[PDB]
Amino acid sequence: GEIYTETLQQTYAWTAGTNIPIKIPRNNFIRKIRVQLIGSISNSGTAAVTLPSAPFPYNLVQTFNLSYEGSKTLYSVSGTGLGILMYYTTKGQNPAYPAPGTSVPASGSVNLNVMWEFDLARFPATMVQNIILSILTGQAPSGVSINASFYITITYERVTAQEILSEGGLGADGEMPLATVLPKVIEIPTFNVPASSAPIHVAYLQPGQIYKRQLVYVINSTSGINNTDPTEYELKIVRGVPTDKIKVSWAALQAENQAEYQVAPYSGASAIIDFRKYFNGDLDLTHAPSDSIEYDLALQNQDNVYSLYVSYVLPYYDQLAAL
Repeated sequence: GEIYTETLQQTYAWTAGTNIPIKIPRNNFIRKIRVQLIGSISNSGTAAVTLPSAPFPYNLVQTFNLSYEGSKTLYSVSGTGLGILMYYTTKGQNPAYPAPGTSVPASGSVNLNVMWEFDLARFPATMVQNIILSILTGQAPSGVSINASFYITITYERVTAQEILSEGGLGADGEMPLATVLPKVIEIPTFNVPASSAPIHVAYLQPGQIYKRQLVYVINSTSGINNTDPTEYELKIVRGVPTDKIKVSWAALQAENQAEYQVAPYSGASAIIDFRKYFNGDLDLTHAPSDSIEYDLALQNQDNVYSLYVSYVLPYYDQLAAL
């Protein structure tokens, strides 16, 4: 149907360590939600303050949680992970002011403008209840104060009953359209991954979803996300005859991202795995067994690993299989 965008009148002030539940209006089907943290950062001290390195300013939001009907989760990601995903998907153009390392003059301030977007495919919002975007804010960088608010912008699509019938109608339970694709973007951490020259097991991909791409970044206790500890990435099938599906160096992966996203790496410790580039289409594990596919890393130092999965699920997967 007709696609249009509008910005909610109600804004939400940024305060440290605060969980901000935002109700999303169900005016029509929703294709996406945009969040912009806009305002300023001030320094009332006597010396100029150098703002922190990456993942600032994205870590000014600790976590984003998008859910409906109380228990159904569309997104569960940190402000950092979603921000890095924005960096790549926007060819590094995503608004992220001020840049890491920016200086805030004594008795001065700098402009703040950070953006994040949630792709909801074409969510049948008019058919569900209580869509809530929860923003758990992060902490203020040392030596400064944050003076800003979150602006919410929604992209809708007016989907008529006629279009729905034309696209197969509703699914068996009559809850949503048959052709519904539900995003399932979840960030999963893995702490204390030991240094290794050969890739070691980080985690298994859970079945029940279709994997499109995986964003992986690593944190070093000294240099944070600005490190070059990862050297190799491996996606291996462990169930049955052990078989690697992906075995690449971090540099080669980042080179692939460069071509794909037309932008240099967010840092030496971040990379994206577009599964369709290694499988015929996306990695569909809807009915796959558990603990069958793992992703492994070779790290120069023992670090904490973060994996943000850009996946989706078909609520009526089976029915659609008919064709």
